[PDB]
Order: sequence, then structure tokens, then C-alpha cells
Amino acid sequence: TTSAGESADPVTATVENYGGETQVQRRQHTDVSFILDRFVKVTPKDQINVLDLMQTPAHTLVGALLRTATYYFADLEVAVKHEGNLTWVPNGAPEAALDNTTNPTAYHKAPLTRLALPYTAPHRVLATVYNGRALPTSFNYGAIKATRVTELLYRMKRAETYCPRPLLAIHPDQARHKQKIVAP
Amino acid sequence: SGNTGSIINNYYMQQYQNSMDTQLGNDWFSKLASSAFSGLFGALLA
Amino acid sequence: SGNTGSIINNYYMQQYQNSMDTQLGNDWFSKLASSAFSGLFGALLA
Amino acid sequence: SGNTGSIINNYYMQQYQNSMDTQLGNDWFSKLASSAFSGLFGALLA
Amino acid sequence: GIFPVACSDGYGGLVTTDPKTADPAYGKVFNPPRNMLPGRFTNFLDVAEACPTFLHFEGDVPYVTTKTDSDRVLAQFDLSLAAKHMSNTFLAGLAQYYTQYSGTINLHFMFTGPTDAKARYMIAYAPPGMEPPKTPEAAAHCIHAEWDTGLNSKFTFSIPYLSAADYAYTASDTAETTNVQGWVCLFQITHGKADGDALVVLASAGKDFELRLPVDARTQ
Amino acid sequence: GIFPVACSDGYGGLVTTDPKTADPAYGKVFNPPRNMLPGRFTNFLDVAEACPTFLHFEGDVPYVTTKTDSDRVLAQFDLSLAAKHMSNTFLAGLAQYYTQYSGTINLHFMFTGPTDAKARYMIAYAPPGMEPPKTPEAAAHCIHAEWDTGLNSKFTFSIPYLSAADYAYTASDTAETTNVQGWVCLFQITHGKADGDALVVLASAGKDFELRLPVDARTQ
Amino acid sequence: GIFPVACSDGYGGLVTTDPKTADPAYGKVFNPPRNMLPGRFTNFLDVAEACPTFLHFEGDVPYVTTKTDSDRVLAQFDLSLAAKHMSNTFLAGLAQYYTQYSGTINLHFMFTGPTDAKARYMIAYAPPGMEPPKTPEAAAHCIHAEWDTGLNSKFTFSIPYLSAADYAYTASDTAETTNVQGWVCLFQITHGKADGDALVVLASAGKDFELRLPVDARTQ
Repeated sequence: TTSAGESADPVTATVENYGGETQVQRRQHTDVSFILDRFVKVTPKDQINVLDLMQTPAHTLVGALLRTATYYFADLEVAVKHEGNLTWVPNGAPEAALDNTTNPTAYHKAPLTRLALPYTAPHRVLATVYNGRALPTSFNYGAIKATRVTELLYRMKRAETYCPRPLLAIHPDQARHKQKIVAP
Repeated sequence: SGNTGSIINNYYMQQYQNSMDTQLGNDWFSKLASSAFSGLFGALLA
Repeated sequence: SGNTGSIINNYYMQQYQNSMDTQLGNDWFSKLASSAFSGLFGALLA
Repeated sequence: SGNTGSIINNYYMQQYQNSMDTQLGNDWFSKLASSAFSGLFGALLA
Repeated sequence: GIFPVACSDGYGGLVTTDPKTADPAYGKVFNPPRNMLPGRFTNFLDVAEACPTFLHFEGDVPYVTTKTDSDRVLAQFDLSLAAKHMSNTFLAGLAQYYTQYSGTINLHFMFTGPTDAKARYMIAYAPPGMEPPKTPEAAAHCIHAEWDTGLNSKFTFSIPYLSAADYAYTASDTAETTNVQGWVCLFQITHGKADGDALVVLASAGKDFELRLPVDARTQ
Repeated sequence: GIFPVACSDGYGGLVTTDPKTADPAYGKVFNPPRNMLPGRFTNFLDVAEACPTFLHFEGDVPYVTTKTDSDRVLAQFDLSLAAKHMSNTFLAGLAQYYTQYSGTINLHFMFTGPTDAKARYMIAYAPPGMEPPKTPEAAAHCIHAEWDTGLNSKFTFSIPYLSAADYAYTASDTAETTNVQGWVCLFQITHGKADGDALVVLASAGKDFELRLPVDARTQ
Repeated sequence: GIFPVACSDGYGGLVTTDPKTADPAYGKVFNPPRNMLPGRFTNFLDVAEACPTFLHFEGDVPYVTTKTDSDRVLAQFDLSLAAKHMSNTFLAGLAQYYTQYSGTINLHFMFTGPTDAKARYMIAYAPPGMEPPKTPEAAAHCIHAEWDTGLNSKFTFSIPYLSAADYAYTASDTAETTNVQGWVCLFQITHGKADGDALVVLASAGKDFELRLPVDARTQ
């Protein structure tokens, strides 16, 4: 399938061309909303932890895919294996704001914490990269604190980014990167 | 939205699970994907 | 009444959750709020 | 499929319990079983 | 047998907001009557909007006296709830409890001086990116308005809702000394035997006003 | 009394994918607007397919220069995602996260040299069972095609989905050095004053393409 | 509040057969195609019935050679699955897994010798209460039948389902040496130059056959 190339209009090609047929693919899995809903366990750095995302390992699935689309929106579903009582506090709310039991001060059970989390930014949308290590103080989905937090996971929800970014991986060396799969 | 195969209204009301997306007044990437010709700039033979 | 997003009749009967408000025989602050003119005591120009 | 006597939709959605068998386009052992004659290659007497 | 059940971990552990309700164990209580009871209300931006308050000030007094020099600026400060003069007012005596907001707020003016005291004032409103003026001349370049004492005294000017994000915070930091919302600034034209008069400014919620995201955090 | 219940063991113990949802404890939140916002998308094989990428290469450069000897082979390597040149590309910069796949992938060609540089190339595609050629002559026996520079520059060839199982893996082992999917190999016919030119090859997802079974496992 | 519940003791503690199903935590998987795939089946008494097997024997060989003396009895043994000759056969290579049964089983006969080898056999079937014969003469008093080699070779005789209880076990004890189901016994009339021939007997499930109550218990 020839064409003009310095025009970059999408100009694909497919099987049929020289022969063969083309199939009915079921990409359900490469569905952006689908493969971003599944918790990421980031290090709950002490107790006073901010519900940021660029804290997460930029190498995990929900992390990586995260770092590939500039803009985005979604909600939150957390997890907190921990000690004491998780007293979350909204966005913008004073660091200190997170302490009063009246605030959503969850009461421990066994063993972590599964709760829902609205996306509460004053901006109509958020991003992993603000051209404005150096990204905005309104870029936080609330903020938690208990009295010792051991497990921090963020199941992003109702996902939906916008615009794209670069996707690369494991620089091999033999034109074919070798790594033991699952064998009998 | 990922993995929500609950048969119920996930109990807790609508205006409760997630935060409601107020309106105003692949979206586009699918728009520039579903338009790539597999034609030929000459004329097939044989 | 604050945060009651239960989809059921909160199980326990009506005459049980709260205490029934017997009658007899913003109410007002909304009455003196929804009546503030943004007019002009002269006449707009330009 | 063995021992599934649940009266409900086993809660979790269809496309969730097992993996959906995409089509394309005793099956046979029952075919060669249900065809064995108990006749006689001669002719019954008495 | 009986309906199986998954004693699911993590669902139900007491939440200071938990949507569901608790169990009732007395019931069948018929209360007194609450018929047409005086001055009720059910929204705090209803009374905020519905009944303004004056502003604390230098010294403490609410009013302000006509400068009789070139120094005209009668007011000037951070356009945010942190605003000391507001920090006590009714609208400010609550925005504490809500992380963000949007909308418009109002500034009502009044005179109190003699009839032999005809005077003129100004109201400038500059934004973030520059420091406020000190010369109505330089200021007449923001979104403003001019007025002069008359028969009717009061006057309420609504100040605009301008910000990148449709929102922004009520709190503040020594990072926001550049304020994400501006430095509204009131001045003073000229006057007559109208020096030392009282131009008290109050504050209500304009119609555009809105307030969200409840945050409680130690306040007296 | 009340409905009995079987506190069933093993049902509900937190799963990093658990179908059900958690509990909400704030609710009644009206967000900003997300109307017709620029360049959205919701599928990664949509942008993969929709916006190709060039390939890393010997040295690093993407392009390739016309051999001026019998050694014609301009390319050649393992037909799998492990493919170093691909391992970075957009389609490869993700197939990491999915154990298997099927479908077709594309190889777009381009020239950059002068108009006084008329040239000819080739694209062979052999399978598993034999080692790739080095002579378009021996290669003209696989499923191929021939082309030559012209007015229109680009050209995208779709390479076939052939494998016993309708699938196979994206990963690889020192057991699969015989690759379960082939060794695609590009060559070079003849040319004219067209030596040392740039024939950059990119990669998108063909229509036949598909990707499944999410697998996350340390990748930077 | 919320729906009360009785955390009932004893209901839900894992059962290697538990009727209900577990929880799914991946979902949305579209498999390959299983269209009209060769020789399927879904019942083991379908292939049992549908494809017989020969019987192990003294020595091991399946067949049997024509006695050339008064000793005619070509076979004889315990009419039960424990039957060594059967214990390996297809129907027996499974009844292991089912405590009881009922129904009918079949015994197919075949010759292999020359055409100059015309021969005659017999099939007696006695029950529990007496020991099997050794003289077709004494045996002709059970429920039997006589046949002789011809054009068509094979022949399958169905042996009757007789027992007090409509059932009885597949296993056995040194208490049941009197067997609750009989001692089927095959003999040999007369013959001609038909001594030392091969009369191989196989076994399938008759139509009356049935098998129930799954029991797994160490078997190699």
C-alpha cells in the first residue's frame, strides 16, 4: 500500500494486499478503562501520604499506562493495611485538616481499608506532566493519615486520559530479549 | 470502567460511588484511526 | 438528611429510625434571600 | 458442568466466571454408540 | 440449606460519614409540633448571601475616613477568604469548613456623614500577575466603577469570579503570597468637607457564589 | 427471626481485580466539565494502530543506507515483539503488558535522498523451520513484494499472522531461539547514485491485530 | 439501618464438591474456537458401551484354545467387576470409581482359525447359591445359548442383571467369596480340526447398564 509519506495522513495497510484474509480481533483487553482498574501498591511513605500518582513506580502496569497519556481523569479506590484510624481529608484542605475524627475518620478492623474516592480537583482535568520533580499542589486526590500506614494501593476508576506519550520497554541486546516464562 | 461485574446497583446510590461529571453548554484517536486506506496508487494486476 | 444513600427502607420500620414529627392545627431565610434586586436607581447608559 | 446447583446468577457476571468460547465460521462417541443392532443374522424360532 | 455469603474483608468498618444508617431500638415516638416556626433556614450560603456583614479593619473599626492627601487608597488586600477583614465576617466565618469555592462575593458601601459632606470613591479590581495600584489613574485600567454620595446611600458591587481552574482554595500558604485570585483594591477620588467620614463596607454572597468539599480542622 | 447466613470461608479476601466495588463515604460531588476535550482515546491498540513509530537500529539511527556490494540484506531479525528495533516502538513499548497476541503488524518505508537517487528495495518474510536468506533470489520464494522509489514516497506492508496456535507469546526464551513466529527479513535489489540514502521503516498495528491477557512485570 | 444477619455456624466450610461456585477475578476472556472438533464425548458409559475391549486371561493372552478332552470349560470366574480378566478392560478400568452399579454387560466372541476348522462353543450363566458346573450337560440348566462358527464371525451375548437389591457393589471381600452376583461360566461342545484355535471374548456395556455413586480411592 504505497502513498505519500511526508503527509503523515494515517495510511495503513493490511493482509488482503498480497493475499490472505483479515480477522475479527477482540481487543477488549487493550481497553484503556479496563486495564487501569486494578490497584497499584505504592509505598505509603510513613503516615501522612498524599494521593499523588507520580509516586507510583513508573514501571508498573497502572503506572506505566498512566505515564503514557498526558491528560486524564478518574476516581479512586484505595487500600490501607495499617494502624490506628485513617482520617482522609479533601483537596486543598490544610495539611493539618487531616486529624479531626469528625473528618472521614475510619475505624480499624482487619486488616486494610477499602473505600471509594472521588476525583476532587478544582481543575476540570489533571495531568502527570505540567509544564507550568516539579508538578502542582492541586494535583492531589485528597490526602490520608492514620498512625502508621503499611500498604498503599490506588485502584484508579472510570479512567479516561486524553492525548498520548512515548511507550518503550526493556532495552534488549540480542534483538530478542530472553526471560523465563511459565513452563510445565 | 475496568472490572465492575456486579449484578446490583452496587448498593450505595448513584451520586455516591463516583463524583458526577457536570456537562457544559476513542473520542478523537479513534477518529484518525478509522480512516487508513489499504488501496493502491497505481492499479492491481494479475 | 445528610448522608443517607441506602437503596432499601433501611430495614427497620418508619416509626423506628427517627421520632415522628407530629403536626399541629429555607422556610424563611430563603424567603428574604430570593428577593434582592440587581437593578439601578437611575438608568444605565453606553 | 458438574456440581452447580446455585439458584442465582452466581452473582458475578457471565463474562466473568468462565472464559467465553468464541465460535468459528457425546458429539461423536454418542454417534457411534446409538447404533448397535440386537438383531439376528438368521431368523428367530420357537 | 441457606443462602451462602462472602464475609468480605474491608467492607463495613465504621466511617464518619458512612452512607447507611444505624439501628433504632426504642421507636414509636410522636414528637411535639414544629409548625411554621420562626426564621428557619437550610443552607448557610442562604443566610450568607441573604444577610451580609461589615469588615474588620486596621484598628478594628469597620468604616473608613476620607484621606485628605494624595494617598487615596482607602483599602487594598489579598482577594481570598484569608482576608483578615473577612476572616470573621459571616461568609468568611465559614468558608473555613470548605476547601474550595467559586462564585462571586459582594462589597456594599455606605456613608454616614453630613449632607454638607458630598464625597466620591472608587473600586478597582486587579488580578494575579502584578501588584495592585495606588493611583485610581493607574487603576482605572482594571475592571472598575465610580460613584458619589447622594439620596440613596448604600450600593453593592459584585466582584468577578476569575481563576484558571473553575475553583481554587479558601486556605493559603507562603507560596501563594502571589495569590491565585488577585488583590482587590478600593480607592478615593475627591470630596468636599467630606474628610473623616464613614464609608463602611459589608459582604454577602452574590448569586454566582458556590462552596464545596467539607473540611473540618480546628478553628476558634 | 432473621435470615440465616453461611459465613462461607474463602469468599471475599481482597483481590487486585475484584469485580465488585468498594464503599463510597463522601458523595454528592458535581465535578467540572469534560466537554469535547482534545485528542482523547480509549484503547491502546487504537493509537498503536493509529500512529506508527520508527525502529531503533544498529547504531541507533532509524533509517538505513544502500549497500553498494553483493551484501544486499538491509535488515533481518526475530519476528516477535522482543525485536530490539521494536522494543521501544509504540506497539512494542506496550505488548510487554500482554502475555499473548495475534493479528498483523505493519512496516512503512520511506526515502529521503535526491531525485537523482532512483532506488529499489525488497521485503521478504520467511517462517519457523529454516534460517532467513541473504539473497533476494533465494528469498523470492517466501511471501514477498518488490517496489521502487517514485513520486509518492511512503509505503506500508502488512506482514501475515502465521502460527500453529491462533496466538503465541510476546516474551521469549533461550529455547525459542528457533522462534515460534519466524524471522522477517528485508533486502536490497539494485539502485542508482542511490547509495547511502535513508529508507526509514516504522510500525503500526494492522487491522487484523489483537492483544490479550494483561501481565504486569517490572519494565523500564 | 441495615438487614440483620445470622452468621450461622457450620454453613460454608469448604466442601470438595460444594454446589456453589467461587469468585472470578480476571474476566472478559474470549477463547479460541472449539467447533466440530473430532471424536468428542461426554459420558464414560458411552464409550464403554460404544467400544468394547478384550479380556486379560490365564497367561495373559485374550483368546482361548479348543480343549481336545472332556475338560471342556473354556472359561469360568466371579461374575463381578473384580473379575481379573475385566480388571483392566475399559468397563472395569473405571467401575472402580463407582461403588455400585446395575445393568447388563456383554461378551463378544470371535474365531480366527482356518475354514477347515469348524467349531462349537457354549455360554452358561449360573447365579449365587451353588458353584458353577464343568459339564455343559449340567450347565444347560442355567440361562444359556449354543452357537457354531460360520460366515459371520462375531457374536455378542448379553448377560442378565439379577440380584436381590436392584444394585450391589463393584468392590468385593473375603466374605463375598459366595459373590452376591453369580459365577458366569463359558464351555466347549465339540469341534473339528478346530483344536487350538482363537475364541477371543471382549466386553461392552449393554443398554440396560447403569453406574452410580462416585468413589475415588487409590488405583494404579
